[PDB]
Amino acid sequence: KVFGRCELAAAMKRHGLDNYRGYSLGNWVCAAKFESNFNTQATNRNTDGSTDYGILQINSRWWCNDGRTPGSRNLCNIPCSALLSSDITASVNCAKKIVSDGNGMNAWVAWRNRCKGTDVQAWIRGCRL
Ligand code: PRO
Ligand SMILES: [Cl-]
Ligand SMILES: [Cl-]
Ligand SMILES: [Cl-]
Repeated sequence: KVFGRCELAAAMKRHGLDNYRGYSLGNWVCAAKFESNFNTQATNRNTDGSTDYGILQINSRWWCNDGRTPGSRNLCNIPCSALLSSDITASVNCAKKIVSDGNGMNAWVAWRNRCKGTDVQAWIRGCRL
């Protein structure tokens, strides 16, 4: 599913991401834009053989099981395919774990490089939230 901007903002808010670990909703929407272009089916192979899945490009080395990332963990206790669903619940639940891991949203390289310190409130402008 390719979410609309406000559509994703609303789903993220409903699932409790607005100000989760202190990060405003616009940060999460911005991260999703640059990680996946709001596409739940996005996948990207990493150099180490792991793969990133879903709207927030969650990695199989630590967070989900894809059956082809030797020595990996599955800290969110889910198949990586669950992160590609039109229902963002699994992605949100797992993202909450990631952002709590100590480095905040810096875990998302695209967020650090394209969102951090910018006017992220712009990402939810106009939305009926
Ligand atoms: O992420 C932000 O910018 C705001 C300020 C602290 C709580 N959320
Ligand atoms: Cl915001
Ligand atoms: Cl694996
Ligand atoms: Cl980047």
